Amino acid sequence: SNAGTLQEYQKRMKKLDQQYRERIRNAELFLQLETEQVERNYIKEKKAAVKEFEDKKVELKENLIAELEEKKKMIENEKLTMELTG
Amino acid sequence: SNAGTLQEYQKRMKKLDQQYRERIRNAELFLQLETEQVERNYIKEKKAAVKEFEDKKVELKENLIAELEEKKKMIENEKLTMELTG
Repeated sequence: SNAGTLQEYQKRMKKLDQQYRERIRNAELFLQLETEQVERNYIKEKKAAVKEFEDKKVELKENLIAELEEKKKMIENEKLTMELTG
Repeated sequence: SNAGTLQEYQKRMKKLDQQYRERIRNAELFLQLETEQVERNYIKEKKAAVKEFEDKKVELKENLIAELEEKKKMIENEKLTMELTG
């Protein structure tokens, strides 16, 4: 009489529960995948930091080599200027 | 003669190293803060899942109460129809 109505209700309650448990499960999985992405980003940033360090060190050394050659020339010009101006 | 140039260079090399170490340190800290945010998001989602479950269960039960009252009325109408149509 009400048997079918009560039956539908219990079916639907069980589905709500299934959906709740699946939503919680998906949250747990999403947490793990998000955490992995955060870890990847960390690895990427450290690689970028090492590359920056290495690139800047190259630039500093190449600039030093050029500066030592330049100071040589300036020194020569100063010798000339001193010869010219007694 | 080159002493000051070499001095500046060593100063700058030390600063590059300081900046590299700080960049790595900041990455480690950022990892921890990002990880905490991922954890907050997980907690938030589970709360939202519990609320959804509870809200849907209320709705299902309130609908059942209304449906049982409605079936009552339909049943009465069917009794009348049967009396009228022999």
